[PDB]
Formats: sequence, structure tokens, C-alpha cells
Amino acid sequence: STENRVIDIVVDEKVPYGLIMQFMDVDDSVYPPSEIPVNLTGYSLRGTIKSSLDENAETLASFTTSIIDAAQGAAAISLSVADVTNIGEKASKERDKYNPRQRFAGYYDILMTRDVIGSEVSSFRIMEGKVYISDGVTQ
Amino acid sequence: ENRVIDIVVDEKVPYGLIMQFMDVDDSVYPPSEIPVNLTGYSLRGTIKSSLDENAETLASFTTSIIDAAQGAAAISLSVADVTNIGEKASKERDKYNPRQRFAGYYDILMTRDVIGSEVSSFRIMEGKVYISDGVTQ
Amino acid sequence: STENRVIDIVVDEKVPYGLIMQFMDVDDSVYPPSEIPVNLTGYSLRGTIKSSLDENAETLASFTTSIIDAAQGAAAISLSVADVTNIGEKASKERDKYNPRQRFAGYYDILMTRDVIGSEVSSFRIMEGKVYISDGVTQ
Amino acid sequence: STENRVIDIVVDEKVPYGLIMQFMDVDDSVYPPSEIPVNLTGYSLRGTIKSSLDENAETLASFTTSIIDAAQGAAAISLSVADVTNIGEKASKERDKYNPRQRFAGYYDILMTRDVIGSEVSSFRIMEGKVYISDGVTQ
Amino acid sequence: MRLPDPYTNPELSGLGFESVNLIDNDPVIRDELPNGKVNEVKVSAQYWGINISYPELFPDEYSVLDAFILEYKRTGGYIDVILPQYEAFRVRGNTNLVNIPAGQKGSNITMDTQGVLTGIPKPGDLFKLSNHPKVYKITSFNRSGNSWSINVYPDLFITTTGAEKPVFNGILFRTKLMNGDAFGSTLNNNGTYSGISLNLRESL
Amino acid sequence: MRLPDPYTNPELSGLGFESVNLIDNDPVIRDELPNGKVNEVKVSAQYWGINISYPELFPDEYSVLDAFILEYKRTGGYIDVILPQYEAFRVRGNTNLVNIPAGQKGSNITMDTQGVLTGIPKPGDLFKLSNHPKVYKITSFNRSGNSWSINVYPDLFITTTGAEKPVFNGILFRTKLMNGDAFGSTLNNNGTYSGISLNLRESL
Amino acid sequence: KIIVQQILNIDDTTTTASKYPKYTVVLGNSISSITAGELTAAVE
Amino acid sequence: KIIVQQILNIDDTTTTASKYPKYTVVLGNSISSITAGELTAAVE
Amino acid sequence: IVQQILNIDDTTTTASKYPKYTVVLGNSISSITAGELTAAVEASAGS
Amino acid sequence: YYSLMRESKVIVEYDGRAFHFDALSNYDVQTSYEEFKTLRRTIHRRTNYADSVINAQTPSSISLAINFSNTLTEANFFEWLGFDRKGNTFLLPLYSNNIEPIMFNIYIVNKDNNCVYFENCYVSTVDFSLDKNIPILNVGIESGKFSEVSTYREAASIIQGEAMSYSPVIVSTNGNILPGLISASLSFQQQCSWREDKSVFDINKIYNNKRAYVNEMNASATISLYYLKRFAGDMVYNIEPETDVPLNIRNNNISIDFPLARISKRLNFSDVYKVEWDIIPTASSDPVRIDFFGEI
Amino acid sequence: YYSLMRESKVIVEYDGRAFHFDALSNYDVQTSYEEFKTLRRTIHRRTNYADSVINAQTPSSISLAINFSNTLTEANFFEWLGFDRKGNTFLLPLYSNNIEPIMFNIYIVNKDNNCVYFENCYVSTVDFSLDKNIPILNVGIESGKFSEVSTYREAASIIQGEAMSYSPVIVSTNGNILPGLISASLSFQQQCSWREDKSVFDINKIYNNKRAYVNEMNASATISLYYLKRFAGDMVYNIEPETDVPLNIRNNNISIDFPLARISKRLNFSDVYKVEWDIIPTASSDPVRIDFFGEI
Repeated sequence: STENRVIDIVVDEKVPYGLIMQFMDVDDSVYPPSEIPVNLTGYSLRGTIKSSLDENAETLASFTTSIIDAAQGAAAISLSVADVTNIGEKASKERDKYNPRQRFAGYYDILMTRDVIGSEVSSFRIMEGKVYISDGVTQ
Repeated sequence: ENRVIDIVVDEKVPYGLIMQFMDVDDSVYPPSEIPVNLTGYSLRGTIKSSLDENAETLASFTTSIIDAAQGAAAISLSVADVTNIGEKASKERDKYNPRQRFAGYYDILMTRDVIGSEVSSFRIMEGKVYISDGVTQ
Repeated sequence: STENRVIDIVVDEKVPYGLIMQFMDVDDSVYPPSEIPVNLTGYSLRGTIKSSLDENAETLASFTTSIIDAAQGAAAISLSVADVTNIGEKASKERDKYNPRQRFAGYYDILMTRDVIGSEVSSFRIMEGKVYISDGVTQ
Repeated sequence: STENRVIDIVVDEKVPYGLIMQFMDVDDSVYPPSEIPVNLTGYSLRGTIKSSLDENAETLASFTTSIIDAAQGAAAISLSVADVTNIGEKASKERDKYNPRQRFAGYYDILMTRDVIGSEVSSFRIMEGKVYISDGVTQ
Repeated sequence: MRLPDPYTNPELSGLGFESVNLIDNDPVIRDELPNGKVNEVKVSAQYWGINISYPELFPDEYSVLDAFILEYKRTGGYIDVILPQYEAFRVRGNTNLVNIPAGQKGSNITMDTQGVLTGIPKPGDLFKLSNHPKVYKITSFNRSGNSWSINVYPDLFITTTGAEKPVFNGILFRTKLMNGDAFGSTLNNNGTYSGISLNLRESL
Repeated sequence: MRLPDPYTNPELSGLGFESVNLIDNDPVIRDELPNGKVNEVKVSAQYWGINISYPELFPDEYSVLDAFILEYKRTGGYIDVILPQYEAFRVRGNTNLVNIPAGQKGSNITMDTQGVLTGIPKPGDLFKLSNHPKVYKITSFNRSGNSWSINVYPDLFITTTGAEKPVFNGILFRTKLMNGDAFGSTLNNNGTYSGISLNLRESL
Repeated sequence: KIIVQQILNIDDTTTTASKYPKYTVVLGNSISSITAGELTAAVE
Repeated sequence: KIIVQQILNIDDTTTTASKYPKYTVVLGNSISSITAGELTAAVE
Repeated sequence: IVQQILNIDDTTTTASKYPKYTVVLGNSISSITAGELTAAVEASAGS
Repeated sequence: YYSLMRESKVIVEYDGRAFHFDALSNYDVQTSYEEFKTLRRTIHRRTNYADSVINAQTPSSISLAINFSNTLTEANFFEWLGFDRKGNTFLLPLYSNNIEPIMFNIYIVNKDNNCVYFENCYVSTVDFSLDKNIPILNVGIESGKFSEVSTYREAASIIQGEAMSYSPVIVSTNGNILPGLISASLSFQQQCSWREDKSVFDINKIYNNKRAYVNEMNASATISLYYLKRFAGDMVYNIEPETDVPLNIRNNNISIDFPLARISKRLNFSDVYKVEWDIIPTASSDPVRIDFFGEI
Repeated sequence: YYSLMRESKVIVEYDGRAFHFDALSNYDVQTSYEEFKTLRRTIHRRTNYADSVINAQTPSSISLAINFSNTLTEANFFEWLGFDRKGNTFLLPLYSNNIEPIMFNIYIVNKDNNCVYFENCYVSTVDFSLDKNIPILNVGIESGKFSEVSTYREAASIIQGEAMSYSPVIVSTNGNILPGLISASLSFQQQCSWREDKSVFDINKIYNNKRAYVNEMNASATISLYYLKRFAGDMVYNIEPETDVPLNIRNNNISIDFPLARISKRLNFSDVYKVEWDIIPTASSDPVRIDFFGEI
């Protein structure tokens, strides 16, 4: 299927954020294709948000990251409320005509590494996109 | 299902809405579901005239857990509250179907107050709210 | 939704008016649906007709209202001739192009309430709409 | 569906006129329908023709009326030659090219009541429409 | 015990026969002679056969049909049938006042109508005797005032006792289901039953 | 062993029936008398025939069915099946509390519900007695308070011991397979099997 | 939940509302059920 | 421990109203459903 | 071969809300690279 | 008194309520009767005059063109078509408990009591496109019986409001926007058959159809694009048919979602190379979603 | 980067050489995939979502319109169609040793490596007319397989040259010129069928056609004339069908000869009376000849 690496994100103001993800290897040599939980031992995650692709563009936040269930391929990433406030302050005023509650805020990437074999490491850009803040009237 | 839910209120009549939370697991088919224990959860919300952080408030819901084991909760407004909205909503009475009338935006939070002294929040619903004008007392 | 509470009644001059209503509970979890008359005891009904939605508009008439056979969920509502003729006298003059016998009069709303606190002491709308008058010739 | 209350009539001038109406319950229990005559004992019919739908329009005639059979459920209404002759001079003067004899006369309206009151309601509008006169050249 | 139909159940109009086939069976043995004569000998009864076909059926009207047919099978009774094409009331009056003399036999009936009846039968009308389930068919009719006579096919299955009365109206065939030993209904995933048909043979 | 189906393996969504044909078989001696009488006598068991057609099958679900059928052949057991359209519930309750008087015989059953059951069966519902494999059809029902009376077809194969319990839901037919000696399957070029169908018979 | 309603006639007294019309009024200018031959024989 | 969580928010959501006519008018050239009382007078 | 990542909002630790998305990464996280060389080196040193 | 479409009116009656689709853009209708006819040539008399009888009303087709209206009343068309409803959300149920389609009733109204009434009807099609024009919704209906009538049920509060403002379409997958759109076209169906009921009991009576059964439902779409590639060796935008694609289509005010879909592709070497995607849901796909939003 | 027909290019590859038909006037092409689809209605579950799979590439048709070119390269179309060749002369063999038609291979090329390649193809038709206009040659081709590709074989010396100047048609028999011409139209064909090869071995693979067999060849022509007679009683220009007529058709630069032919005639009473001749070779006829000549 389509090799989509790209997903946009919608955080919400005044509220902490968290995302969980589950890794499965799928083999289509036999039908229907077989889906298997990835043993997530020894992997690690990073990622950062900044206001533009530019090489000088300032960082707005970085993710807290943790493994959740290594035998089940579960991991999670999150942002504290203070980070969310910084996003909301820095973000655009411009609104979006499809949903006026959303405001553009920056670009993100959750670069992931494996260090499992031979004590030597490798890294790849598993997921990428834009991030928006949704406004909230409840404080 | 998204977070987005519109609301319509009735002028000069008290308003109340009920919900219950459940877990789901489709690993059993047909999909299993079980009411979520709500013990310790609590709710908040407001209705305000605009998404602008400067916008004025119009009303605040009353809300209550009604049965923790059935996982059920309820929200309401009195006629005094609704009256306050009726006084201040927009007046763009539609030329062809005039009863519907826009009032503002709302958001409802719940806080999982719980043992361990952690707390976390997540927004359950968010949308627009309309009045329908009330010809009879 | 307002799509299905709403019924545009048509009164007619020099003659009293009256309706009878049956309250059914239903669940279509079986085909055909399960259905019963609602026991209407301890409810009561109200409503009025006014010449406009505006808060200053005139009260044109109040309904006569009455439960009957409350175990069978029946109720009845009516207007006297004095009401019908007054609204006949006070409705608009501009005759409807498809039916010159009839003229627009105003808006109405029926709401019902629990007079014993049961699970609630509360009220809700049951029926809405606007009222037209058929003019009429014989006394 | 709707009641089909709207019916229009044509009166042949210089000749008496009469109409008969029968009130029936009907039960659709079997293919030959279970129709039953309604008891008309203690009921009465009224009706009039006026030149226009107005507060002070001219009145052309009042129907003669009677019950022929209280148990066959049949009432009748009629107009004499004197009445319809009074019509024929005051109906309008236009004639259609393909139908020269037919002239508009007025609006009519049939109203029924119990002779002893049910009080909650006392009468209802059976039927209504308009009256045309067909000109004729014999006596 | 009528086969249900639109007249009994106008709500279930699908039960109206799509088309009906009426067959005479007249078992006879026959030969052709070399001189070109034909010769034939009759034994055994004539009997009416009927075939019925139905369209696609919805589950409700089908269930009403099965509820009938299984009641018939359990009871071992008879199936009564009406036949609409002959439903005309051209003869009426106090049928039970007519006198049929005893000892009429063979194919001619004579009656004293006593001047009671009004109208007349026609060739091709159905005719029945009040005390016997057989259905006959009118070949021919004559009057001599109050006296009537009719020549009728098939030949009479009984001698008149003098208690019989004629029956010109509402004749129902009495029949049983020769097809019934392998009966059954296809159910298609439309939710509709199909392929129903009935073969009936009168029985006395 | 229970035939696999979308109840037992809901993921095998193709494995339901595209059509069925529940046939009554009722062997009789019939004779036609020259007087036009038809005589019928009931001898030997009535037995339900069932024809089933499947839709096109993918290979995996086909292989599951194939293995089931071969396991049946190997064991020599019985094939158990439940018709879904009858499966729709009407009566519910603790049928274990129903009590059936012993010694009932002939096509009428009576029972005491003690008021435990809720709803009532419709004509054309299925019915079964817990201690015997035969299945019966309800021709009619009569209530009298909490006592029930039921007229069933066919007639009871056995006299009530007084220890039976009724079963209105989840009724399984017990059957044997008539095609088994020559069964065979065509792999269509598109990668599907077609025409897969079964002619089942009840066996007692 | 569901509400059903009908107009209150003068003849029906009062009864539960129903999902069909009840009464029918039939109109004509004349009676076809009686012949002059019958009515004359009856008087004569 | 893993879950998926959901919310349901149905209620006595709205009272479905419905309205029906009670009677029907039909017209023919003639009434076809009257019978003689005068028949009894003729026989008397 | 390809590998599938499901991701979904986290509401309260270990509990999650239905709105779900899928990433379809075109090469398994198990597929190796030049690590083959150093793995062969250390296996040979074990030998 | 003549009649005029330019002042005709349409009213839909259902559930003992009535819907005034004021914002009609167009409609088309026919009515007809079926006849049996035989010429009975015979060597006694080679008759030249045919013998014939009229038996039945033909099932009329009806066709409507409707603009999208604020106050959204036209959503009831999807409700009648047999989507399940959750406020403004509509869903296809993966399997359905209906057999008969939802029957409903139609008035056509005009001046001078000159009215027509169609008694039993069902929706067979709903169909529209976002093709750079004010989106117009077509409907195909059938009706089994008609008659002329002097009167109609009034309807005045359930009136289709003002038309929604224009806005441009977007197509996306997992929030990837798709480059170089040309059009999107959608159709939804409820294929049905009338059960033929005519019987020898009906002889010398006029006959009508009275009941129909649902054969099938369909949801399907087409998309037209300009052919584009990111870099020459790329694979993501090739011709080959993808499968299990999640796909989302929207305007400002309308949204449609296929949780998983199968895509056929066709390419046309017109003056600018064009591609058509044919879309269908997969058997395992979840309920397709539709939403409506009112403009302020 | 978009693409444009106005700068597209076509290259034909055969025999390990490549032909650049520079002087293309037009072309038209489609591509598609076949799919198997079933809806599997079932009384357990009246499923509404179809089950379907894509299996095979459809055999594309190709259509070309080409101007006649000095340097005559397009004669290779007749060579591939299966005429035998003798310098510039072409002949139909009276009977043929082929079974498979001559397979060949096609590139469609554009800027930015945006190229397409059609792997197995055969010519089904060549067709043209001399109708008072610059003679344009149509070709119908089929191809059994396509794919997109990043590159193409260069071809630069085998380029179709400049267009030949206009000249008027002549028709003749034994050197009699024929009076009052209106048009001549020709067609030549190589009717073929693909052998269907799909097998249960191909399951879960995409399938293509791979081989076809020649069913038939045809050569045929039409001529339109004004109706003329020399003197009223004449016989030579009557309606009646002649047979065994030797017939020759040419321009300045192209010549076609039927050594013996059968002529049908049709007459049309249009405002000026018109006659159409339908031409076909007789069974005993010798090889029809075609020649080309280059303008100086």
C-alpha cells in the first residue's frame, strides 16, 4: 500500500498532549497478509518542533518519549502543558477556513533509532508532518 | 466519531443531556463494550461568545456524575441561564426559517482526579450552540 | 432536531377548534416496533399562540387543555369560537397565492411538564409551528 | 392524504337544484367493505353563498336543508328556481370562448352541528368551494 | 376451509392467483376401426383438475399460506376453492323453496321453480346440488313457465332423494393436494420465497 | 458436530447460505377410486429435506468446509444445523422451569408455563423436545392464562415421559449427507469455487 | 416519545386518535339505488 | 494494559410528532347505498 | 515487509480514544544495513 | 386557466409531516398507461380493427435537481434512502435489516387547485459532483401510482432555506493533500424491484404496483486529475492500482470519508495527460461517513 | 512538471532499430485494468460492501494519423502489416506462411523522463483516402502490455522527412481514364485474435496477453463518381456489376493496382446523381501492387 510517512497533528491549548503508537510487521507472501507485533526492544525515539524548515528556525518544543510495552510494540510521546502554552503563544493568528479553531504552528519530526546489534546504531525518519493548535474557550 | 457535536437549546425551557462512557474491544466479535467506572472523574465547561480568548462568557453548565458503575454523567442549564443567552445571542433571524439563532461556542473538559496525585485532562466535546426562540411561557 | 416537532395547523373562522393526541412509547429493536401508550398521569400541558416570535408580541389566544383517559395516554386541546374569531380579526390581510381563502396568523408552541417530581420535575417542548386561518363565509 | 374538502358546483339556471350526502363509518375488515350509516338524529346543516370573501360581501342565497333518513345517514340540501334565478342576474358577465354558458357566481360553505351541544366542540366545516351558473333559455 | 385469497385477505394481494388452469379429466378407452368407425367406452368418474401458480411471496403472506397448508395436512380435511371467473349472481331467490322430484337420474334435471326464482342460468354456468359436493356445468336450459329443465355435464353421480336443492351461487370445489407429498419452498437471499405452485384434484 | 457458519466463525463472511430449500417429505400410499374418491394413509416417518447453495468461496474458507466434511465422513457422526430465519427470537425465559405432563400423544401438546415465559410463538415457528432429535412446526397456539396448548406437525414420534423440556430457540436439525460419494470442486480461473451446494436429509 | 394526533369531530364524541381516516361522506345529485319502477310499485 | 474508550450520548432525543386526517369526502354522480324504508309501508 | 504503525490519541495513561491513523513505512525496521559488516566482524571474533 | 412550471411547487409528505423543498432548480416527470392489444386475423374475416384494453398505470420515474440549502433539510433524502442517522452524521450500515425500501408520498401543487398526487414512491438514486460549479444534487425517484387531486397538505415551517456559498473542493489521504485536482463525482443508489402482483382477480379493474423489494445498495465515486510525478523514479503516484487507501473528500460544508478503498486507474493522453481514479470501498472497510456543516 | 501532447514524441522499435515518426499529425490512446467483483448477498448477512480484485491489463487500442513523408519511412508500416517487399514495391502474397503477426514495440516520450512503453503490439489496420485533401494515413494498432518508464532508446537518422507536395488523383482501366471522379478511399487489414492464456497458475499475479494469431487479411476500396453516360443507349457505363476489370489508381507519388477486380455499384439520386463503386479482388487475381515515388 501507499508508503505514507506523513501525518499532521492537532494539539489543543491549555491541555497536555499525548500520542500512543503500535508497531506491526505485515507480510503479504500469504493471504490474508499476516500482522505481527514488533518486539520494540532496544529502539529509541526523538523528535522536535520548530516554526519553519529553515536552518535557523527556533525550536518551540521537544517530545517526552518512552517505550510502553516492548513485547507489544507500544510506545508513546507527549508534551507538557507549558510546552502547549509556548506553542499557542508562538503560533499564527491566521485561522483556517475549514475549521476556524485551528491555527498553524510549525513542523515536526519523530526520528527513531535502533542500537540493537553489535553495539552500533542507525536512525531513520519514520514520521513527519505539520502541527496545529486548536483554540479552546474553556480555561 | 469526532469531538464535534452541535447543540440546540430551547428558549425558556430547562435543558439537560446525558451520556455514559464505556470501554470497547472488538477482539470479541460482535464488538464487546463495558461501562467505564467514572469514580473520581469530574467535568467542567462554559459557553462563550467567540473562540477569541478575549470573548465574553455567556453561561456555565451544571454537570454531575449520576452513576459511576453505569459510567453515566449529565449536564444541564436552568431557564435563567438560557434566558441570559437569549438576551445576548445574535439577531440574524433567518428570512425563511427564523427560529434558529446562533449564540456561540462551547467546550467541555473532564479531569481524571485520582489517587497517586496525578491529574490529566482531555476534552470530550466541542461545537457550536444555537438557541430556538420561545414564543410561550 | 426541529425537523419533526413541527406541525402547521389551520384554523377556520366562526367555528371552534379541537385536537386529540395519543402518546406512544416505542422501540424498534424488534420489527415491527414495540409500542405502548404512555401513562400520562401527573403530567400537564400548556401553550399559547402569539403574532410574532418577538418578546413584545401579542398573546392571541390560550389553548384550553385537558388530559383524558390518562392511562391510555390521550389528551385534548381546543379553542373557543371567541378565540377563533379574534385571531380571524387580527391576522394578516395578504391572501396566500395558492389558496386565497387562507391567511397567515402567527406562531405557537406546546410544552408539557411533570407536576410530580418523579425522576424529574421538568418541562419540554412537544410541538411547534405556525398557524394559518382559512377565511369562511357562512355564520 | 388530505380531506378533499374542496369541491365546486355548477347550477343549471331556471331549474331546481338538489344535493344529497351520506355519512358512513367504514371498516376495511374484508374486501367488500364494512360500511355503516351514521345516525344523524339531532344534527343540522347550514350553508350560504356570498359574492366574495369579505366582512360585508353580498349574500345571494341560503340553502334549504333537511334530513331524509336518520338511519341511512342521509341529509340533503337544495335550492329553488327563485334562488338560482336571483343568482343568475348577479353572477358576473364574462363568458369563455369555448364554454359560453358558464359563469362564476360565488363562494360557498357547508357547516354542520349537533342540535344538543357536546359543548367541548359544537360544529365543523364539512365542505367548501365555489359556485358556477350555467345559462339556459327555457322555462 | 377456504384457500385464502384477496377477497378473504385484501391486504395480502400477492395471494391472488397469477393464472389458473382448469382441466376436465374424462378417462375413456377408445379404438379406431379399419372401416373408419370410432368406438369408445366410458368407465370411472370424470374429475376436475386445477393448477395454480403464485408470484414471488413475502414472508408474512407466505406464513399465512403455510399455516393453512399444515393445518390441512394435520387434520386430513379438504381444501375448498372459489373460482372468480364464474362469480356472477344472474340467478337469485328463495332457492330452499324449490322442489326437485325424487328419482331423477341421468343427465337431465327438471325442477318446479314455483315461480320463485328470478333470472335464468346460462350455458357454462356452474351448478351444484345442496347435499353433495360435486360441481356440474350447464350445457343447456329450458323453461315452461315455472317448470325448468337443465341438461348437465357430467352425468349425475346420485339418484335424487327429493330432499336435494339446487345451488347456483357461491359454489366451492372440494379438493385435496396431490402435489403435497413433496411440497417445499425455496428461500432466496432477497428475503422472498419462490417457486410455489399447486396441483389440485377434486375429491368427494 | 455443528456446521460452521457466520455465527461460529463470523470472520468467514462468505460462509453463509445464498439460498435454502426446506422440503417436507411425507410418504403415503395414495389410491384413486373410480367414484372419484382420493384415499391417503400416513405410513413411515415424515422427514425434512434441506437443499443449500453457497455463494462463491475463497480457498481458505473452502478448505475449512472441506476439512469439516471429511471429518464428518471419517467419524460417521451427524451434521447439526440451525436455520437463521427461524432463529429470530420471540419467546424467552428459563425453559427448564416449564413442566410437561407425561402421556401426551397425538398432535396436541399442553404445558404449564407457571407464568415464566414471555411472548408467544407464531404459527410457522419451530419447536423441539429436549430429549429427542425430531423437530416440529407450530400450526397453531392457544393460551389460557399460563397454560399453553400447541398443535404441531408432524404428530409426535414419542409419548411424553413427563421429563421433557421445550426448546424454542437454537433448534438444531440432525442430518446426513446424500452427495458424499461423488463430491467435487472446480477451481475457477479467477480463483474461486462455484456451485458448492448440499442436499441434506434428516435422519432419526 | 411518539405523539399522534387528529382533529376532534363533533360526532365521534371522544376516543383514542388513530392512524387512518374513520368516517367517509359520499355525495351525489341523485339516488341510483332506487328505481322509479320500484318506488312507483311501492306507492301503488 | 491497553484500552479503547468511547462515549454514548443518546437520550429521549426528540418527541416525534405526527398528524393525520380523520375523514374523507368522495363524490359520485349518484349515491349507490340507500335502501327503502317505504318498502315496509308498502307491504303494510 | 512493509511495516504498519497505528497511532492514536492518549487520554489517560494506558487509555486511548478511537480516532486513529495509520503509517505505512515502506521498509521493515528489521531490515539491516552496513551493520552486516560489524556483525560479521564480531561473530568472527567470537569464532 | 393554464399552468406553469415557473410557479409550480413540490411538497414531500412522510411520517405525517410535510417538507417544502422551496429551492428546487428543476424537475421532470411522465405518466402513462399500459394496454393489451390483439388484431385477431381469421380466415373467416381478416379483421382490420384491433381489439384492445387499458389495464395499468406505468411506474413513473421522477427526476429532480436541487441546490444545497442552509438548514440542510435535504439530508432527509439520505435518511429516506436508508442511511442510518446520528444527528447530522450519516452512515451506511454494513448489512441492512430492511427488505422494503422506505415508502413516501409526493404532492405537486399549482394555482387553481390544479394539483397532482403521487401515492407510493421510493428513492432510487442520489448523485452529485463538485466540478467547479455550484454543486447541484440530482435525485432519481420512482412512484407506483398517481392521480390528479384538488388539494394538498400545507407545509410552511419545514422550508428549504437559503443556498450555501461556494467553496472549493479538497481531496486528501491521511492528511496528505492531493495535487492537481480536476473533479470529483459521487453516486449512491438503492436498486429495487417492484413485485408484480397482477392477478385474475384484477380483471376489469385498473392495476397498480404496490410493493417493491430492495435488491442492492451502492456507494461509488470518480476523481479526475492531471498526471503528475514527484521525481522520475517515484512509485507513490504510479499507475498501478493501490488498495486499502483511506480517502477523504470535502468542501467547506460537506465531508465524505472512505476508511478503506480500492482504486482503479485509467490514463488518457489528452493534450494534458489526465488520470481518472475509480473508487470503491473494500469488503472489510468501516462505515463510510458523511457530514454536513452550516455556514454562519 | 506537467506534460503536453504538443511536445510529445513517438518512437517505434523493431529488429533492434528505432524509427522516429517525426511528422505525426495526431494520436489517441487509453489504458485500463480489468477487475473481478462480487457482492455475496447472504441471508445471514445481506452484505452491502463488494469484494473485488484487479487481475489484468486491458489490451490497449492505439490510433495514429500520419502525413505522407518524403523518404517514405512509413512504408515500413506495410512491411509490418505483412506485405512482402521488393525495394519500394509491396505485394500481397496470395497465401501466407505467417501464423503470428509481426510483433513490435513502442515508446511514447516526453520531457522530464516522463515516458511510457508499450511492449507487444501488432498492426490491425491501415486506411486512407485521396479525397481532395492532403492525404492523411490512419493506422489502427493494438498492444497487449504497457508500463511507465524513465527512459527510451535514442533514434536520430531514421527520421520521417518533409511532407510531399499535393497532387490530384487519377483512376484508370487499361489506360482509359474515368470521367467525373469525386473520391477514392482505401483500407487494408490484418484481423487477429489474442490467445487467452490466463491460468490458475496466474492467481495473485497480474496477467497480460502475450500472443495472437492472424485470422484474416483484407484489401478493399470505394470510389465515388458523378453519374455519366456517353450516349443514351450505351452499355459500358451502366449500373450492372462488371467483373474481371483491371483497375489502377494513382497520385503523382503513389500507385495502386488491382490486376482483376469485381465491382458492385450503388446509385444515389442526390441533387447530382452519384455512383459508388465497391471494389474487391477476384479469387484468381494476381498480386495487387503498390508503389511509392519520391518527389524531387
